[PDB]
Amino acid sequence: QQALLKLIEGTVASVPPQINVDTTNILFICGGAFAGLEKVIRQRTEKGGIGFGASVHADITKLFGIVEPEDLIKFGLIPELIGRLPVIA
Amino acid sequence: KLPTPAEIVANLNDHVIGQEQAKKALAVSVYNHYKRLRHLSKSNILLIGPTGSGKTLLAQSLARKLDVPFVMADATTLDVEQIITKLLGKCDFDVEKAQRGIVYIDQIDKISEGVQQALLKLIEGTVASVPNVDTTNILFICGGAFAGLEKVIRQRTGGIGFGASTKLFGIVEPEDLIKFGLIPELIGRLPVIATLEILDEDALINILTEPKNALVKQYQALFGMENVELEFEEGALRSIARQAMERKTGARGLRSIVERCLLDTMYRLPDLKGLKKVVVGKAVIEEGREPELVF
Amino acid sequence: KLPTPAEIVANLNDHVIGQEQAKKALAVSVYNHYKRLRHPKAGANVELSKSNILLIGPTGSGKTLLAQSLARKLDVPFVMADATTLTEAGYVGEDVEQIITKLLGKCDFDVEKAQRGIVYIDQIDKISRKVSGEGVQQALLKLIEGTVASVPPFINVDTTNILFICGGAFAGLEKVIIVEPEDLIKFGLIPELIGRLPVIATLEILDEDALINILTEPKNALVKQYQALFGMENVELEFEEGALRSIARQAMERKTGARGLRSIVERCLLDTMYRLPDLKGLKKVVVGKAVIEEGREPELVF
Amino acid sequence: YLVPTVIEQSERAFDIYSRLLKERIVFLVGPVTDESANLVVAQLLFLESENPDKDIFFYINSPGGSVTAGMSIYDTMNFIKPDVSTLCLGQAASMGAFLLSAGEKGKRFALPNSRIMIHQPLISGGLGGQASDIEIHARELLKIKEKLNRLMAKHCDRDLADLERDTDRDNFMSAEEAKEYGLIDQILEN
Amino acid sequence: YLVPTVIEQSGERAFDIYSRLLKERIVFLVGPVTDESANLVVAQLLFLESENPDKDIFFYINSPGGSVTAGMSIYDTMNFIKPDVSTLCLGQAASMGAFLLSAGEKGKRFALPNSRIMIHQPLISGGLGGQASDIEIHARELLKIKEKLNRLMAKHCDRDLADLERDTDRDNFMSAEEAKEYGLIDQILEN
Ligand SMILES: Nc1ncnc2c1ncn2[C@@H]1O[C@H](COP(=O)(O)OP(=O)(O)O)[C@@H](O)[C@H]1O
Ligand SMILES: Nc1ncnc2c1ncn2[C@@H]1O[C@H](COP(=O)(O)OP(=O)(O)O)[C@@H](O)[C@H]1O
Repeated sequence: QQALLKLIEGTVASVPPQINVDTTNILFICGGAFAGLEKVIRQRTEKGGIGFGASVHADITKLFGIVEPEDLIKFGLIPELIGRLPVIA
Repeated sequence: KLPTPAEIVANLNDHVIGQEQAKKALAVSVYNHYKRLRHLSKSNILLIGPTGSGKTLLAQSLARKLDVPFVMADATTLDVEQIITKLLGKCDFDVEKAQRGIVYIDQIDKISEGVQQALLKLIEGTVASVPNVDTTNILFICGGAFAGLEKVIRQRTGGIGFGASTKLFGIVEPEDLIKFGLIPELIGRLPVIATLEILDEDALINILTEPKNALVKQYQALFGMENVELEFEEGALRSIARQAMERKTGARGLRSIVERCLLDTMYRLPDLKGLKKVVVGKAVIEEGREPELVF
Repeated sequence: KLPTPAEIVANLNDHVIGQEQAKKALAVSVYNHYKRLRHPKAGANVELSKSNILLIGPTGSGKTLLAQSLARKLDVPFVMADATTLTEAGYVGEDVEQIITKLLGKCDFDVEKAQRGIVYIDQIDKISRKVSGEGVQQALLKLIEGTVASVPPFINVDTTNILFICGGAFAGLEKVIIVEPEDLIKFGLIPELIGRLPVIATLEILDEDALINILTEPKNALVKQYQALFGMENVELEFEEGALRSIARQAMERKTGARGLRSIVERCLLDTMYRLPDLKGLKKVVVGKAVIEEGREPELVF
Repeated sequence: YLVPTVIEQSERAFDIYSRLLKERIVFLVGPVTDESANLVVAQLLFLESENPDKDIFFYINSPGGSVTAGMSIYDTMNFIKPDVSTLCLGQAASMGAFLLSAGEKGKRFALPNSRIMIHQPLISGGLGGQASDIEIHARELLKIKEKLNRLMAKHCDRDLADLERDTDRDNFMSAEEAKEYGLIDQILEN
Repeated sequence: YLVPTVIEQSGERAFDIYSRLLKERIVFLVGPVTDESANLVVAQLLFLESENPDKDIFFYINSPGGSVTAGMSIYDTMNFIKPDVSTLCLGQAASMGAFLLSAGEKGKRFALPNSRIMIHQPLISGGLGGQASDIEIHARELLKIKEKLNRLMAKHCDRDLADLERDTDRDNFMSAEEAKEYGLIDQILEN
């Protein structure tokens, strides 16, 4: 993750020949199955408890549909990488 | 010359909204640092406050005002000497400026021992060697979202049983930072403690429309790369200000929301023809509503 | 040559006001421990073993400051260890050999200086019997006395000649009790570690008068520091005796002690440092009793 | 009675009532006495400390009891910052109905088949001794009677004259009648 | 009764809810004042002084009265120990309960709005049987106690002894406001 930060933002890569490559204008699409993310989101958003009016309990589509950078930080990606991936689909 | 603390805050005001107490505390600590260098210990500063309160900008704005190079650092990316590599790059490796520059270290509250000791290696004057910089005279600005520090203080100052309990951050002592998990030795080099309050929903409108890099201006440019004008209703700016505040991200949450509310039109915008203006009403920020499309 | 114990104490006097009995114990032990190192090592000459110190005193009494003020006088490598970061060999945490790794790093791997340095180990009171407790004491036994540590940059470091100052806020020891091994054993230390720390030095708890002397007497005293900052602007900084008494009382009543003396001074002077360079014609700034105690502003004397 | 033990995952073993206190549920079961009232007060004070902002849920299944004991609960409920929601289980009679009506307006509940009964106080203490002593105790009882009707009328948004009529003799109400009267705000079903 | 258990965050420590409140310097006097209930209050007052001689102790009173000698053990302990003992009336403070309420540190005697405070001359401090000589002795001791209590009450309330002698003749019930005007308490809490 740390190694990628300079690649996700602009740097100059040095790679073998057939070369200095400016990475400023390269677009990155990252993704994965954040399997434990639904648990992180429920821990943050689902106010369950015991008694009358307590929420009682998964709707994984709804949970992923409300993912926020805070959840990805708790999941395990470094804030410096998350802050350079502003669009979450 | 060296601008006086009054002159330094006078221009910190042009970049940082609110946080008046943090600005004068910083204006004095920076003055003493650079007045000392024109001449017995030094004094670095710690910034305590919420996410989105402007800690980073305040550190950046200062470096610009003092005509010194600025490097961004993060306590949770620990290797520490590569911050000096960056600081040197900012001044074309002229160590005379790097050795008098400013280092901002974010997320100090998240390393609350090995990393803290590495940070102390640079803060206590040493010589970094990168592809030789004496760090003795570098001013360090550290900070973080010490949310649990509120509990450290509440533990000591109403009380359980007929009792109600930056009000408490204003009385942070080195002992509270130690109880929070920071090493006393690292704290001993950061004697000045300043606090930053969370911005309210009016301050976030100025974030949206006043700065040179304001979000509204950014997205007006995007629509302006076509023959289309983009305009935001006051209500739209108020509802987005609250939405960002309600995530407790302050200024940070504004970007995600502007992108969210406009994307449903930005993907149509290249096909729409005859369009002259797109107006973002508060309805667009709040619901699955289309902006006014003026043809 | 060496400084005599009297010269070591004189240096300690310029940094620590108070704790006289420990100053003697530390000054004599170091003087002897660096006379042992300088003793010829040949033939029938008796081999001189070392005397380590267990430094017992309240939190904030100056244990570390004595250890550092002392090391700076000898020009020896010096590190501070925290006994609560340590763990048993097979567990996550720091090894006792990380103490040597630090001591060696401080001298750029020059083992001829690391092996003659001083180590202060804090928080001994926190590794008592009542992987994180007794296991750490047992691991330290063979580090305090002679062993050859395998130290990565592997470097073979003989710790026989390292002087260890170990200490902690043994508050439960006043209750158990003039400390004797019987009290330390009941506290929760193992006899094997107690017997390796033959010299016990003790520190007094700071009172209000000590706090006042801390404000004004030491070489790096707070009042002197700020007088220099005001001196940069050609302005004299004066404290009334009531102000110093008020600072000390606040630091005491707020239960922070010496650690909080900087906070109080910085707060009361902030509204003058902010204006000071613009207040031309100003000659003196007076911090009175009311300025420290009440919601009052410093007096500007033109 | 044997109070079951339950395990909280975090493990911590609780008796089931301490486990429910962890969820901010305080029970008032059976007669209101100095001892049972002081436990409610201790729990209310404790919960305010744990979180001054979160609601406290005060479950009431009580035939009544001492007025002074009930008033220690009542004043604690009103004093502490967090709203105290009240729920009637089985019955809330006499001071139990008073404490039910004393819950935060909008958060007073009853279960569908619960029984709520309001009435003027009985003896707050015996009336023996001399006619002078009996006069004093009769006057104190009348002051309490007026105080309870006045506070009830405030809780229910009714006139003092209405509570004086309606508390003359034991006035039994269904949850629906208590809702219409103004003792509770809602009736729970699911 | 089952006394709930609560967890204190520090590691964790499990307390019964009254031991948890004692940790906050809250001492309860609930129900009749007896040798046993009075000695627990004394033990708690002594303990809290040792923990911190300077911090206030909060003495919550919900009591109909009880033994005078038992109440006096509390009273003398309250006055002896260095920390101020603040007193609060919950539900009621009657007889020795009202005495101990008024005995709190001046300026720190509280009552809740609907609490009931009752002051009166003592009843039997012990039976009066035996011979007329024994009855004379016990009658004299009861009168000395009566005078002592009125004198200490008058001191607490900043009133004349003559006022307390009138007002304690028969059970004198007071609202929190009347107790404040009388001088038994200093303030009435609301929120
Ligand atoms: N008090 C403030 N005044 C002006 N801008 C602010 C303030 N707080 C946050 N911002 C804005 O937040 C944006 C992102 O900066 P960021 O690094 O997230 O700040 P922070 O250090 O609060 O996280 C910047 O464009 C900055 O203008
Ligand atoms: N006698 C003294 N003279 C000057 N400063 C002191 C003295 N005693 C304590 N201090 C201050 O206390 C701070 C912490 O000292 P230290 O000895 O490390 O406390 P502890 O031993 O409890 O960790 C130091 O920064 C020092 O300035």
